Amino acid sequence: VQLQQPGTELVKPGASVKLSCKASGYTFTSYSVHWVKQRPGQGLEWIGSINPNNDVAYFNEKFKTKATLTVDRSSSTAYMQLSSLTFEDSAVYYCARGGIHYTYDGYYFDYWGQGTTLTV
Amino acid sequence: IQMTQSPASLSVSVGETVTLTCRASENIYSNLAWYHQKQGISPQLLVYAAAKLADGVPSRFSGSGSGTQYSFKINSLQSEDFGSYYCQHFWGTPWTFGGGTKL
Amino acid sequence: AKLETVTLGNIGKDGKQTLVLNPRGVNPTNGVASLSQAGAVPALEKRVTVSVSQPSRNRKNYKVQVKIQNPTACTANGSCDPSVTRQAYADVTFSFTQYSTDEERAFVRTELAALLASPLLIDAIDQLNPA
Amino acid sequence: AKLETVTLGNIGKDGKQTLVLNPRGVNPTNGVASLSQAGAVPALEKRVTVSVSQPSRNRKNYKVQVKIQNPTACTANGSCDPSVTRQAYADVTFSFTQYSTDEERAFVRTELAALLASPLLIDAIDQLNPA
Repeated sequence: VQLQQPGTELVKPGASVKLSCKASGYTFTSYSVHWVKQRPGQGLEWIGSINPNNDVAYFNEKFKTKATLTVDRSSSTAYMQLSSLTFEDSAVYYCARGGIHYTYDGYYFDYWGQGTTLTV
Repeated sequence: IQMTQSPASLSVSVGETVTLTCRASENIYSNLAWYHQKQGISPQLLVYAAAKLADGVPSRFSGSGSGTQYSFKINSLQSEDFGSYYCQHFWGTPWTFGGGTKL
Repeated sequence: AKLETVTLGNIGKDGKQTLVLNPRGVNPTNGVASLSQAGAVPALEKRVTVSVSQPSRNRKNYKVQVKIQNPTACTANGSCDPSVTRQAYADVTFSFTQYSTDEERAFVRTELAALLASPLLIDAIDQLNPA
Repeated sequence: AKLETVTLGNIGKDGKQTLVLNPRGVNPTNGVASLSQAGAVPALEKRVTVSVSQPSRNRKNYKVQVKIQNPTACTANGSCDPSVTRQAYADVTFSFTQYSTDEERAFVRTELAALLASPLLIDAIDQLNPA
């Protein structure tokens, strides 16, 4: 079990690159995938999350009009958009799997991957 | 529901137990996490229900909580246990995380 | 075993809602448990009843019945008290037999649970379109 | 939508026990959509049928019905072919109203799922302990 998501990305303000997170070793279409944003010197944010099967999306209110996230079952990957980027967006974006596709009790992020460290 | 955590710095040298709390605003039930991260790497899960050890983390961390007030403590501080522990609630949708308390 | 408060969180559509059920006493005439949410008016609140056939010497086969109902009400003009406009029912009935082992009884319950989250029943219940 | 091969994973009393269901076609007479399992013998296979009410201009109630029933059979002595000894049933019938929105149906469905995973009903089904 391992989630990997490059090392670094650079855009310039205005553009919008889509972060990818590839998960290997646990039959991807069984555990939901969650996205967390950490500022360089502040706390975590929990942008949003979806599960691989039935594609239900849970969003934070702040990021509803800024980010959308999807899955790719063939390659077992999770994508996140960040449709618009401004100066106050350079942060670290973690993808962590937590939960299961049919229970609403366990949703604890346990297997965080590394970051991306976006720069604008 | 907004979670407000308790002392952020706590100083403390490596000779003593340390205890901290993560208050909840509107009576989240006994389901919250206790993430730990060392600066430069991704966080890690320590307590995953309130009082339950997560996977294999050594049994020197212990959590417990009331209806709306939960606590986390360590027996031997040891050299590694640093890095702004966090708490997150899973009652509503927002899952707002906590402030974070360094050591 | 002994019924107490039941807490459900992150329930559906968008995960924004929660639901706390408090025990409401076992009926003694037919052995039906009861749970309810602390609502504004007792006439309109979400109720759940769980009924299990009591163990006996022989029995034909056992039965587990869960039955929920959620009433939605509106404040009609010309009235001072809410009146239940409508309600949505739901009930599930398991029919295991005398010799059923524990493993296969625990297989049906979580097969139904894992099937109510599949896309098929999501589309069949949320939007009411057949297959 | 169009029914496909539903695969249910990580189910049954513990851990992982996958179960791949293949479609078996709609019944024209009454509209039930059937699913089944790729078994060696056609009469020793688990199956599930869903049945959503047909939408009409004047239909003042809707009704979804999901009906799981799975058999377990042992090799009867003195015969070369296995025979069904017992089977487990489970049917759930949702009943909404002509005016019910999506927020109500999704609520009921997810409440039922979370109740199926609840610490009360798991023991009420596995160990048949009355509440």
